[PDB]
Formats: sequence, C-alpha cells, structure tokens
Amino acid sequence: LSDQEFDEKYLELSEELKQSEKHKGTLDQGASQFLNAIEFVLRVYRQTEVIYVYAHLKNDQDTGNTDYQALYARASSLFSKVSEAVSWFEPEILQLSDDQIWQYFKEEPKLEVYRHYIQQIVDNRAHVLSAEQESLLAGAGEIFDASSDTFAVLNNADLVFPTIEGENGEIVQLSHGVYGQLLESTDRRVREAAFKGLYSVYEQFRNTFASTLGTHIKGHNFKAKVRNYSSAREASLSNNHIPESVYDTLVDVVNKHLPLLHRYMELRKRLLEVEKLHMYDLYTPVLGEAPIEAKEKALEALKPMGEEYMAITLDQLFTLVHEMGHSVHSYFTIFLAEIASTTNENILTEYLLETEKDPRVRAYVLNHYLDGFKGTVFRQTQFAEFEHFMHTEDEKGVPLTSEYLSDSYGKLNAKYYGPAVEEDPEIKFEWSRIPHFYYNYYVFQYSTGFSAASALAKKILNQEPEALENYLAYLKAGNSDYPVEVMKKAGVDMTQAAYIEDAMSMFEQRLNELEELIDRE
Amino acid sequence: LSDQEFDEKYLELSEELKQSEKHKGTLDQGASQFLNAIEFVLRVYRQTEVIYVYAHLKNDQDTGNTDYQALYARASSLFSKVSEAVSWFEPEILQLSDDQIWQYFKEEPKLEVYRHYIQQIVDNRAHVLSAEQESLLAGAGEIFDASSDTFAVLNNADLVFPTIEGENGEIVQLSHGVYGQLLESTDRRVREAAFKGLYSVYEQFRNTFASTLGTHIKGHNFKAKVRNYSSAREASLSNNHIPESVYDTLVDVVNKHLPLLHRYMELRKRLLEVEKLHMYDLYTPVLGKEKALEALKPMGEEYMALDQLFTLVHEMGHSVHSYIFLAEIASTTNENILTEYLLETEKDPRVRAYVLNHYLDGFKGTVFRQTQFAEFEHFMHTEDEKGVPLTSEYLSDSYGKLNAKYYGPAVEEDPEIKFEWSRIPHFYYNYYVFQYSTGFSAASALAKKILNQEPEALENYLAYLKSDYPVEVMKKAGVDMTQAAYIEDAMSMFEQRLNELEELID
Repeated sequence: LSDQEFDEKYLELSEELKQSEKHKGTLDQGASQFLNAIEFVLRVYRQTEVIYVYAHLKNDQDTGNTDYQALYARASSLFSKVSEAVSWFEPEILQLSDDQIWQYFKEEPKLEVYRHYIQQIVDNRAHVLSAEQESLLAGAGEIFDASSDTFAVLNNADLVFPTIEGENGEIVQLSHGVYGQLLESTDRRVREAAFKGLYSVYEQFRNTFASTLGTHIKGHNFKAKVRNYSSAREASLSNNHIPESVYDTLVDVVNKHLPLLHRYMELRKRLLEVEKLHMYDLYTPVLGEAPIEAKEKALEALKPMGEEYMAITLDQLFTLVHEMGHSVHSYFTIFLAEIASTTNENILTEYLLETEKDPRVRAYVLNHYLDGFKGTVFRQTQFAEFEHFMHTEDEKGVPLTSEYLSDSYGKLNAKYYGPAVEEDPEIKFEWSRIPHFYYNYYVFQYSTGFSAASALAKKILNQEPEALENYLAYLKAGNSDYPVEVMKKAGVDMTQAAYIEDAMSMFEQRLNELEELIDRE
Repeated sequence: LSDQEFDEKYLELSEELKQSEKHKGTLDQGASQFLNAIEFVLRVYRQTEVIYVYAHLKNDQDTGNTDYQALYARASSLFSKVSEAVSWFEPEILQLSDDQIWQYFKEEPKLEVYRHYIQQIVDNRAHVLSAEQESLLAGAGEIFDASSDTFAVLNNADLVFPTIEGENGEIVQLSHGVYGQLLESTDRRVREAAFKGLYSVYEQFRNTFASTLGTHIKGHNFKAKVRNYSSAREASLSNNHIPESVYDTLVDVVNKHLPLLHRYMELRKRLLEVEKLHMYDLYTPVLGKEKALEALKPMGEEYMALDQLFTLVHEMGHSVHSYIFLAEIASTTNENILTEYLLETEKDPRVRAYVLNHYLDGFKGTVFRQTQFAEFEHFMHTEDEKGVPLTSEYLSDSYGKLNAKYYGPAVEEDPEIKFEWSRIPHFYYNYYVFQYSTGFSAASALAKKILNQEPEALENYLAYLKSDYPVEVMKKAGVDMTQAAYIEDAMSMFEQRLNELEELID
C-alpha cells in the first residue's frame, strides 16, 4: 500500500504529463499562456520530486530491502520521465527576451507568485541549454546518479565486517550500527580492534569505491563543462548564489589555523596519557561527564535573546537548547535552520562558563565546545578540501585511482592533525566510507554555518547595537535561496575571513583556559 | 603492442586533436575537402580506438594494478575527448544527400577505400542525431560504461574468495583463473567446495552487481530510445545488419528442443553414477598427426595446398580463412569435419564413444549454455524497458527458473545457481553471446552440405571464405539464419549423436 498509493500517484502523474504537449511552444502566446505553463510544470515536477525524495529516503533506511529497492527504482524512472517531458520549459522561457518576460508580469499580477522562480532562470541564461540538450541530460539522469546508488548498496547492504573480541571479552560482530559505540569505548584494545577491523574491509574494496566515487565526480565535471560553468564547484554553489570565495576563505582560514588543532591534539594525548595518539583514540571521552528542571537554566541562559524571543544530565541540556532554537526558527518558516540551533548552544555554553565555578564542570564544557568545533569546522573542512581536490584533479585529467586518492587523503589528514597524532595506515582509506562525497559540494556548509553561528552569538552576547534585531529578522526571513545575503543582513559577511577568525580566536582562548585548568588540578 | 608503444601513440594522438575543428563545416565544399576530412577523422578515431581497446585489455588482465588503472583511465579520457571532438562528422555527412555523397566518390577515386564505412553511415540516417546531441552523448561516453568498469574492478581486484583444500592436503586460493580446473576435478568434494565457496561471495554481493548490471542495461535502453530504435536489441543487431528474427529464431528453436539437453543430463547422471546430479558435477569428464592432413579430404583440391588434434584444425581453420563470428564458422566447420572423419574411420568403440561425447559437450556449451545467457540478456533489457525493477531478488529468481527450464529433471535445483547472472562478464557486452550459438549452428549446416556432397556446397563455402553482412553472406553460402531449419538439423545431429552414444554404452 506504500507501493499501492505509489501506484495511484504514478498513474496520475503519468496521465497529467500528457498535457505537457499542450503547453510546449505556447510561452510566446501571452502572459496567460505563460502563467498556465509555469503552473503546469511546477505542479507536475514538484509532485514527482516529493515521491522521489520519499522513496530515496526509504531506500537509504534499508537498502537491502527488495520492496524498497523496487519502490526507489520505480520512482527514479518516473522522475526522469517527468524531468525529460518538462525539459523544454526553461529553454522556451529563455527564447523570450528579458523584457518580454517582465512585460508579462505587468499584464498578469498573478505571475508575481513565481517571479523569484522566473528570476533564477533569467539569471542562469548562460547555463541553460537547448531543448534537445536538456532532454538528453534529463533523460540520462539515472545513469549519472547510478554510482551513488551502487555505493549506498555496497556500503549498507553487502559489506560485512569482521568479528572482534568485545568489551566483556565476548565475540562482537562489527557493523555500521555498533562501530561508533566501539570507537568510544574506554577499553583501548576494543577501540583499536574495531578501527582495524572496519578499515580492513574498506582497504579490500578501495578500488570499487574509487570507481563509484570517481564516476560521480566525473559526472559533476561533465555537467559543469557542458553548462559553461568554469568548474564543478562554481556549478554547485551558483544555484544557491554562493560565491566561490566563501569556500576559498573557509579552506584558507582553516589551513592558516591548523596549529590550533595540533595543539588540541597534544592536549588530548596528555589527557589520555598514551605513548602515542592514534585516530582510534580521538572519539573516546577525555574528561568523562561532570557532576550535574533543566528548563529554568535553559530560559535563563537564553535571556540575551530578549523579550520577543523568550515568549515565542549536562549533554541533554545542550539538546534542549538546541531544539528550542530549531523550534523558534520553525515558527517563522537546512544550513540556515542549523544556525538558529548552534547559536543557542553557543549562548548556553557562554552562560555556563560565566556561572559555573567547579573546575570539573568548567573543564567539561570547555572540552565539549572544543570537541564540537573539531568535528564541525576542522573535520568537515578537511572533507571540503578533499572534495574540491578530487574535482580539480579529475578535471585536469589526473586519474583518481585508489592509490592516488589514499596517498592524497593520508597526506591531508597528517597536515590537519599534525605530529601529535600517529599516521595510521588505515586512515588513508577513510575517503571511501564518507557518504557526503556523493552529494555535490555539501559538507563545507557545516563549517561556514558553525562559524556564522559563532559570530551571531558573539554579537548578541555583547549587546552589539543592532545585533538582536538583526538576528530576529534573520529568523523572520526563513529558508532562502540567498543564504549569504541573509547572513550579510544579519551582520556576518561570509566572503570575508573575520567571522572565521573570530571563531578561531574563541577556540584558542577556551583551549588556553582548559590547559590552565588541567595544570591547576 | 606494448605499453611503451601505447605511450607513443597516446602522445601523438593528443597532438593531432587540435586539427579537428579545422575540418568541421567543410564537407560540402567538394570531393577533396570531403576526402581530407574523412582521412583525418577516421585516422584519429580509429587509432585512438586501438589504444583504448589495448588499455581496456591490460586493465581487465590486472585490474588491481595501479599502472593499468591509470593507463586505462588516461585512455578512456582521450577516447571520449576524441569521440566528442569528431562527433560533428556523421551529422554533417548526413546534411548532404546520398547522391551528393556518392557523386564525390565518382569524382575522387581515393575515396573508394572508405565506401563501406560511408555506406554504414548512409544506412544509419534514422539513428544519427544532431551535432549538439552527438557531442553530448560522446562526451558522456565514460559515464555510460562506468558500471562495466566498476564490475571489472569488483570482480577482478576486490572480491576475495574462500580458500579450499584441493586433492591433497593442499590449500588452494580460489580465483577466476583456477575455478575452472577445480570444477573439472574428479574429486567430488573439491568440486562442491569450490562451487559453494565461489557462490557464497556472489550471494553476498548480489545487490551491488544488480546495481552495476542494471545500470548497464539502462544505458542500452536509453541509447536505443534516443536513437529511434524499437529496442536495445535492434540497436545492437543493426550494426551488422542482423534482423532480430535471427535472435528470436535461435531462442525459440533452442527452447523447443530442450528435451535433448535433459536427456544428455540424464546420461551424465548415469555415467557419473551419482544418486543426485548437481551443477557442480556438470564439468568433470564423463569418459576416459597427419590425421588433420587427411580429415579435410572432402574439402576439395583448392583447400589442401585427441584434443591437441582438434585445436590444430581449428587454428588451421581461421588460418586458411586468412589466405570474428565469421572466422569462427570456418574453424568450427573444420572440427565438424574430423568429428565426422573419426566417427566414420575409428574402429575401437571407446574412441568412437569419446568423440561422440566430445561433440555433444561442445554443443551443450556453445549452443545451450550461450543461448540461455542470450535469453536472459534479452529478458533483462525487455523487463527494464517495461519499467520492472531489476532488483537482485527478481534477477536471481528469474535466473533460477531459467536454469531449471534448461537443465530439466535430472539436475538438482542448487540454490547457489540463482546468483550466476552476477559473475558473467558477457552481460556487460551488448547482445554478444547469441553469436556463439548461431555461428555454431551455421558451421554445422555447412559441414553437412560439404560432407554430404551437395550440388554447389563446396563451391559456396570456398566462395564465402574468399564483412558487415554476415546474414546475407551465410545465405549465399546456402544457410539461411532467419529460418529455423539450420538450427533444427543441428539439433538432429545432436540427437542422432546422443542416440549413438547411449546405444554404444549398451
């Protein structure tokens, strides 16, 4: 019945689709015909996107499930069929002149509902192709995306990992579900064994993954080229009006501040007291929970948010505050929504550090912050740097073999972590297990967003004259195709280094405070 | 061709590219301009194809080796670059009328060498697209066969197979190059262990292979549609002007005569003396030089001037034919010829029984097994076209039923065999295997015409061995592959020979 409701929707979308013929070639007949065409394709296209996204999700949740595999395949065919059938649309819009288009808007106010949609198309004149070409590209979409599916299935359904000896001395089956727990164990032997077990399998299949990921990367480059973008990156970022400079700034500022990570790794080595720090030691607790109605403390910390905002264990406290943030942002309407959450966490962290006196408590929150910072800025940026490296290398024609990918990834890892972390041979193959590399320049947004959140909390916590008002107006804006102008209006210019440099300064000061704390105790 | 030669050609080809744009748009300016353009695009395309094919080979031979992954990568990039840069050529030729093109040929005899190739382009007007479309399709070429590349690396480099104890206390590492002889072992424990070891791995990776193979099938179907073909099968078969009727015929007549394979399996079961016959028992043998200079005695005056034996006549087959499907007709025909000569000449019945079985065994592999693959191959394209998802469960269930249909009652339904579809490289070709069975049958009908000394038989054969139209070439030689007859009397030959084997065994 998930596939019987699907059956009804497929049939309905398929039949409605026949009316496509009627709209094609009419755009120049009048504002009315133009409106009707836009109404038709958006309606058909979006109803199909919904079904697609849904089936894809279900597939990802159990990729070994026949019924889900089948549903996702049927939904992919429908999507390409619809995309193909509607591919004449933007080329035909573009056969009109800019001034004919806005002339239609004067004649038919109702079109105002779509102006922002028609605007993108007009602004993208150089990257939209002819009906013939768009038809080929749309119809081939399944082929372009296939290697992501192969990856998903191999990674989640077919790979099986070895057995290890577990925490109580019992046989434990390694798997995606259990691995993270095992990497956090206070039992170092179990950590080392889980890490080596998992990586023995990625190493075995490194050629297959290079092939799947390589193909994915090739498709981005090919599409960028035939659409007249100067690169795959410009292509992905443009459709969100993100200038390439936000990406360069992120990678450059993070590279210039790697010594801060290096230092944080020395501290972790000291805390663990191990002879040598390895990748399999970075996710286990170094401090281990501080001795602590979390609602009162929540509302108290968020006070700097002000009157308007208010009316509208220690880890769970952060969660509560994190959710309130998403909850208030939801009230007005993903990276843009993540900011409202992280900003709140930032405000609770600062509040704790201004009120907590117990050294164990202070240490816990200092390290909790540095830790989140390690994962969301340094690690995601590492990934963003590798993602770009793969595209630029492939575009220059250098083969992305597993050997080259692994040696490259190994080097980048060592650059990021520094001499305090041993160069584990296993980690050269990590590139192959990261799902995000099969998106399209997605991961860097974790790091820019985190930095933005940091800049926004710092403006609020110091009552910068128009800080509150501007943050609230960013809440009232809602999800937008223009994240950097939204941010710019809220006082964070993401094209410039300062906002990341401010976060870095905070990482350093809190790092310095944690060290001094460790020395006293 | 060596790696060093490859690098030399690779380098030169990179350079010649800059001269493609210089010929674009000149085809209507006269016979010379036309000739100059064709000399250039055909040189650069073909030579780039030659080194791509080579790199593709070294890669399939040593898929885990970085040297060859890189070589093949740099060859695929070049080949797609060359294909794209030269993609304007066919559409521009076709902007001329056929009579303008052939007029060029009358005006410029140095074009005559290219007639056959232009014929093909001229015959393909309905399936060649615009410059913009051909450019897009050629540039995406690497994306379209990526999944074949993924198959090869998974299958050749990454999959690790179990270890087994061979016919000593000997620990043998299972691999592709060594599986076959394990299956031929007289030791039943080794056979079964190799069989299950191998399929334990394909079972685990059935989803990944379904995804690479299904992606491959989709590419075919998509290409077929945009080029205005009625199916992927028609699209592939049209390259050698083979009507689909030769494929349907092959499958129908083979299906109709499956009882013959069943009987053969029945007999294998008795000769092996096993209470239950399994897939892993099917390859172990059931039984225990100027002869070649004589065997070809009914081949005519012109022609002239136990396993080792057959191979010398096979290779002497494609050797005489030089004084691919086609060359294999002439080689298999020669084998048909001594099978008859031994059969007529050999007095001792154990030798008589061997060649009988040798023939039927070759038959079982080249016609029945290859046709089974041909049928499944068509089934996959056909289902995918109708929109039915090719999940591994469906592929495996369908492959299971198809395997049972073919082998019949005497053969146990081994659950492992459901996953065989995933290890067969030819499914990543493009409607290729069916030629084995048609070629075999055609070679059989020619041999009969020859051995039976029919009206003009000899003449025709040695007029055949004296192209791109194999069907008509064969028809001229007196065997019509659009009809059932030629396969039906190959089946009679299989049936008669079986009858003789059994009747001998008693």
